Amino acid sequence: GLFGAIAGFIEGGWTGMIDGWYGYHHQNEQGSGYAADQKSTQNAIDGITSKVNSVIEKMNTQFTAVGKEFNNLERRIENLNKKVDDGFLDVWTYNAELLVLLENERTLDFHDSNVRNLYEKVKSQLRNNAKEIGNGCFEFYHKCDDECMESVKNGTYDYPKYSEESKLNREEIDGVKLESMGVYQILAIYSTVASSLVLLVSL
Amino acid sequence: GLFGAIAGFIEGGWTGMIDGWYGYHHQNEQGSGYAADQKSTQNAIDGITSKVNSVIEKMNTQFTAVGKEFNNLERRIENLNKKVDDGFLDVWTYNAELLVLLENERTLDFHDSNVRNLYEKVKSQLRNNAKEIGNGCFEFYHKCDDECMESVKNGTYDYPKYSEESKLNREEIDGVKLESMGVYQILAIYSTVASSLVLLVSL
Amino acid sequence: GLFGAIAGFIEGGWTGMIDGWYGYHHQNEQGSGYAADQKSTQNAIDGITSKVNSVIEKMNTQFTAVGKEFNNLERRIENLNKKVDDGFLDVWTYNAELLVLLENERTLDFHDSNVRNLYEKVKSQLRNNAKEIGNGCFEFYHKCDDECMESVKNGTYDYPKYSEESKLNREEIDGVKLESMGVYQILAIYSTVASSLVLLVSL
Amino acid sequence: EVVMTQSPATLSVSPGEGATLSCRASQSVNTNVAWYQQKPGQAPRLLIYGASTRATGIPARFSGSGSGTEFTLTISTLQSEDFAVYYCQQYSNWPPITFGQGTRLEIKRTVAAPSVFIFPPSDEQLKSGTASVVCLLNNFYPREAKVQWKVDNALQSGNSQESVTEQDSKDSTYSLSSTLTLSKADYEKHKVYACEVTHQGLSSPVTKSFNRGE
Amino acid sequence: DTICVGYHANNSTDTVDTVLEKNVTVTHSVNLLEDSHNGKLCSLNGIAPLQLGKCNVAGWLLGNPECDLLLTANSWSYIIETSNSENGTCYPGEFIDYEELREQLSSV
Amino acid sequence: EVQLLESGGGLVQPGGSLRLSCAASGFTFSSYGMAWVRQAPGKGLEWVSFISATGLSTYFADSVKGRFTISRDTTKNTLYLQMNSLRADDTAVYFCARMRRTMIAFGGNDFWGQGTLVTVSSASTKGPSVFPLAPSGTAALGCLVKDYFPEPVTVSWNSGALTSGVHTFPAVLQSSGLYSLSSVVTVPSSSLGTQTYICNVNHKPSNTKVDKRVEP
Ligand SMILES: *[C@@H]1O[C@H](CO)[C@@H](O[C@@H]2O[C@H](CO)[C@@H](O[C@@H]3O[C@H](CO)[C@@H](O)[C@H](O[C@H]4O[C@H](CO)[C@@H](O)[C@H](O)[C@@H]4O)[C@@H]3O)[C@H](O)[C@H]2NC(C)=O)[C@H](O)[C@H]1NC(C)=O
Ligand SMILES: *[C@@H]1O[C@H](CO)[C@@H](O[C@@H]2O[C@H](CO)[C@@H](O[C@@H]3O[C@H](CO)[C@@H](O)[C@H](O)[C@@H]3O)[C@H](O)[C@H]2NC(C)=O)[C@H](O)[C@H]1NC(C)=O
Ligand SMILES: *[C@@H]1O[C@H](CO)[C@@H](O[C@@H]2O[C@H](CO)[C@@H](O[C@@H]3O[C@H](CO)[C@@H](O)[C@H](O)[C@@H]3O)[C@H](O)[C@H]2NC(C)=O)[C@H](O)[C@H]1NC(C)=O
Ligand SMILES: *[C@@H]1O[C@H](CO)[C@@H](O[C@@H]2O[C@H](CO)[C@@H](O[C@@H]3O[C@H](CO)[C@@H](O)[C@H](O)[C@@H]3O)[C@H](O)[C@H]2NC(C)=O)[C@H](O)[C@H]1NC(C)=O
Ligand SMILES: *[C@@H]1O[C@H](CO[C@@H]2O[C@@H](C)[C@@H](O)[C@@H](O)[C@@H]2O)[C@@H](O[C@@H]2O[C@H](CO)[C@@H](O)[C@H](O)[C@H]2NC(C)=O)[C@H](O)[C@H]1NC(C)=O
Ligand SMILES: *[C@@H]1O[C@H](CO)[C@@H](O[C@@H]2O[C@H](CO)[C@@H](O)[C@H](O)[C@H]2NC(C)=O)[C@H](O)[C@H]1NC(C)=O
Repeated sequence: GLFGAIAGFIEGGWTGMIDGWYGYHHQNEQGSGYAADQKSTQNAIDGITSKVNSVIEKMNTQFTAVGKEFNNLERRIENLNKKVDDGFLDVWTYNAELLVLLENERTLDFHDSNVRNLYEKVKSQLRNNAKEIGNGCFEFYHKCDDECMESVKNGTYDYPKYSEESKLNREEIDGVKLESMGVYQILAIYSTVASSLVLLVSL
Repeated sequence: GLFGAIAGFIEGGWTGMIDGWYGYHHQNEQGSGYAADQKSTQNAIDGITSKVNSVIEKMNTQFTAVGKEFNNLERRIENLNKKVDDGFLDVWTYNAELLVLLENERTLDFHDSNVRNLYEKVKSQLRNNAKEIGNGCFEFYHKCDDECMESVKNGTYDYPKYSEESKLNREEIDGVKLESMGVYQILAIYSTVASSLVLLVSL
Repeated sequence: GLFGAIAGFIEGGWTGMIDGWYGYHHQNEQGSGYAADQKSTQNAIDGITSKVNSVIEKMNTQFTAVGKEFNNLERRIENLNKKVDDGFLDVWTYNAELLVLLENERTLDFHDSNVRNLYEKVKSQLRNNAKEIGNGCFEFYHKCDDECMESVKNGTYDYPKYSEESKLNREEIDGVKLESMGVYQILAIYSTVASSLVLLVSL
Repeated sequence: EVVMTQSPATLSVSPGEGATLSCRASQSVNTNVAWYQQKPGQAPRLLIYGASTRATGIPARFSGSGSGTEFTLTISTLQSEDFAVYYCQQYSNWPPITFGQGTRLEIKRTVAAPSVFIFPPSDEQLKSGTASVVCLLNNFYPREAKVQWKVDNALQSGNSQESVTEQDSKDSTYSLSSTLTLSKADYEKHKVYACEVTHQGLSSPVTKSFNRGE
Repeated sequence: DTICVGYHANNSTDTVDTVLEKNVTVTHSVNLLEDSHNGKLCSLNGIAPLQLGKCNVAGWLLGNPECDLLLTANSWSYIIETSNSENGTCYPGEFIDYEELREQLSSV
Repeated sequence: EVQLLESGGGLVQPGGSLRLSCAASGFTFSSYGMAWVRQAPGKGLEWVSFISATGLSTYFADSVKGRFTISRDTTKNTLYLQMNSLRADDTAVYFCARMRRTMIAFGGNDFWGQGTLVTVSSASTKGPSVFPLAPSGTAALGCLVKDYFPEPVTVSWNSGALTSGVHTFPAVLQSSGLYSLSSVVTVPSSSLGTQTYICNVNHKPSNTKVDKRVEP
């Protein structure tokens, strides 16, 4: 089953990333990104390697097999021999092609699940101060440097260090401050006017 | 694996929808819905058609096979012949039944993944102005006509056309306006009262 | 495909839970939790039982088979007999090992899908008044007793009973009330001052 | 910080021909290079992005190539309007964003000799206290010329400025002015002043001189 | 500042067949099928084969006099007949149980 | 149709402050990042600053940190840049510009403004001075324009009836803080006797026309 990530809500892959299959792309105060994630791709490599080695070691090697001989009065046994050899040959080639054709969707859905889980982790440990925008990116209500980049990448974000300050910038963005505009609707008028009653009586 | 959509958080299917497997149901200012989504069901049809054609073309057709004859002194070869035929027959019927019994959950989980991905797309391009309610529906803080219905359906929603106006209606719903109630707690009292000190001195 | 729940965003299992595979853990006013969910584990038990019974009943039992005899002038038929028996033996042991090695990831991903769907249900019927915290827990802006615990567990939460009162406690937590602090920025100063103009004129 | 470098400094070309320019980097950007041209007194306009895909509304005689650290812009033909200033830009690693150094494009014609003149200061400049001498060159190709300023056959430094016109549409040759600006005392001190011109079209360095009071 | 999440891409053009699709371009792959072979006939574990040449096994065991060359051989790895191995029995007759003799021969 | 209009220029005393504004028309201003690039006179380009699409990310060049701020208004579709405590080396022509995409690798800038002139220097508005460049016995004659602080001037020759061999050199800043240029005319060598040549200099900031006839 297509889990939705590869060629889904995430666009196609990255040419510039080299040393892995799963990486990040940061844009802090002093650089750009393209750094790998050596945890999850290691488990991916180990799983696929165990997979291929198992598929190799299940198929047994065959020993010597030589075609036999018959005279003109043993045609029946020869036809039986040909039926045996062709039947076993058809069974083995059917098993091989069917094994490959199931294993391919198995490994492609495995990669798709890896992408989606690595995305859900990054979203789940950035539960408010992120502002997702589309196709797997985040935009960071607070300020972040390389230290908190690697703090995201090792999964140790220590979120309540930033939680109030991020909140401040979030209240800048939409807020109720545009509804407020700085003063009250017009009450400061009435209090200029409650000072005007003073002037009019104390003339 | 049951991905959760069919007979899950979404209730059962729709009788009135005709021309597809995946559709929408809109209720704009001038009509009701039941329109299909010809993109995703086309890929579904093509995938299942390639699947069935592959399963057909892997099985080879068999040529002529006629039962043979033996006298009373060749019982050994005849028992060998019967063992050969029954063994191949059992292997072929086992492979056929096992192939069908795996292919059925493959295609059912394929349909389940299609439902869940088509739901995640509609949610992801309606990231604020939607107000989901349950069993795969949305309720649209702004106003929408047939043009923005097809703008949802082609996946081109151009969200920042509506983003402030939707926000206005969202601030109507819960807001802080019910906490505000129109004036201040009682400060307008003190400013009536700061006008009352005027009256009492300037008597 | 690893759906992400078991040994993923949820930590390892619970020793103290006994009578099922899928349960809850509540901490209301008068107790702790560890109660099972007899709906979903029943479907899990029935599915796995049908699975194992199908795998049993597909394999046929074999009847009597006795090794045969040959003299020194029928070596050809004997070599054919040995090739037949070893070929069928290799095909059957290959099918058995491959069947088990696919069925194991099938059932493990089945359990993973069950965990993730049971989590999504509890989140989806607690759409605001929950405050998720991490590794599959919720923290309940309103007050709940054992009755609403079983109301969650049977899936009948009747949410709009609590919706305003929960909102009250949510406005306690972050709010705009800390920005408000109790009075206005300094306007009450001007209205003390608009009462001070009274004093200065009416001296 | 990826520092870019354009090459060459200035390209000369005859019309109906091609051109090629190289932009190099300090590290390896992948393909993320764009180019721009700019008419004098105008905003720059987009040409090519990613070194392969031409922008919308661009004629097909432009092309680009390159990867790694070196990139190349190529113009097939000309119609005497593309002579502008050219800029390469990376966008791989930023902030900050770094541009090239600017590369103009010249029209090539026959190497011609300047007409050289000199102008002594008017005496109302000495009434104001100004001493302004103008050494003037007109109608010369190429751009390079050498002016040596001599005070009784002795070189000065830091008292002469210069101004160069643009490329005329008729002859494609240039015009140069050099200005000596001094006080009264040095002009009334020495007598024989000269500007000596070493130009590629000239056979010899030509000396234009004048006396004090002429 | 942000952290976009993505995956590897490459320039490889090799295609893998699958159930729901034909010709899926993959980044890395591995072959599991052999096609290359020499045109040579070498020895099994360092023991040379026995080439009969133009001789049949019957003419070799009987000692067909035109099979005079391979008179001194005693050991091999396997026996090579050719498409011109027609020098068997010079005098006409019937070598009875030739096939069973070949089957007994193939384990010595 | 997409264009960018920009304003806020003018001569300002050093150490002062400016508020440049770039308005946009023809597209959705709330769906793209924006950037500022300056150009020194007679030099190449120089990127100044960047603001993201939602405005959550702001970036500045390293040489100009702490002296410049930037903001945007959605309803006005307007970009504002505040300059504080300027220096003499920041006289340039400024450009507001739009990114082409919204990724990190944005892929160039497709739309631009048209440049506002900002001069940061400490001087007063001064009218120029005109001096003749008289032929000794030669075939050329000119006029020198000196000591005017704001650009530009305009030098005509007998009310524009003389367009051959009339070279007007571009101006140059002198070290005292004023501008100077010259205009030269090539004549025949026997034309010194009869033909009349008058250069006319017009300075629009100080609003002064000077008429000057050149003669040996
Ligand atoms: C080892 O193998 C070789 C290869 O087969 C074999 O030599 C062949 O022997 C046969 C048998 O004699 C030859 O066949 C005949 O050759 C003669 C020439 O001598 C032809 O005239 C024959 O034509 C017909 O006429 C004959 C006279 O009536 C008949 O006797 C005959 O049956 C035909 O009807 C016929 O071609 C064959 O030519 C050779 N070939 C070669 C190229 O060697 C050799 O005999 C084998 N060794 C031993 C010891 O048997
Ligand atoms: C995962 O990433 C986090 C990011 O916070 C790592 O923690 C940081 O590790 C670095 C390692 O160099 C520490 O930097 C240096 O530490 C030394 C020793 O105190 C000090 O002399 C330096 O000045 C510098 O700080 C850093 O202190 C540390 N902590 C923080 C908050 O940045 C973490 O090690 C990574 N790995 C794991 C397994 O978590
Ligand atoms: C996907 O849906 C969008 C919905 O916005 C489609 O865009 C709209 O397409 C219709 C096609 O009829 C356009 O309607 C008509 O256009 C003509 C030509 O301008 C005009 O004369 C009519 O008055 C009417 O507007 C419509 O303009 C267009 N845009 C919008 C904003 O509605 C889109 O074509 C669909 N397909 C794809 C591949 O995106
Ligand atoms: C799923 O859980 C809900 C939880 O609300 C169950 O509803 C509650 O069921 C209990 C069963 O004992 C009811 O408790 C008792 O009802 C009797 C009869 O009215 C009364 O005499 C007692 O005082 C006590 O209330 C309870 O009323 C009922 N409702 C609520 C709101 O708690 C529900 O039955 C469970 N099962 C299903 C299939 O929904
Ligand atoms: C799948 O591909 C094979 C090989 O085709 C080549 O590689 C493909 C990725 C694509 O680039 C093709 O254009 C290439 O030719 C196809 O097999 C060939 O198909 C063509 C017609 O498409 C036919 O003329 C040939 O005889 C076939 N075989 C080869 C090896 O030449 C196959 O058809 C492709 N199938 C689909 C559905 O695309
Ligand atoms: C895909 O790109 C890679 C670059 O990583 C190409 O590999 C290069 O191939 C040439 C030709 O032999 C070598 O000289 C280089 O050393 C290789 N690069 C590296 C990093 O090893 C590869 O050839 C490209 N694919 C195709 C089909 O051309």
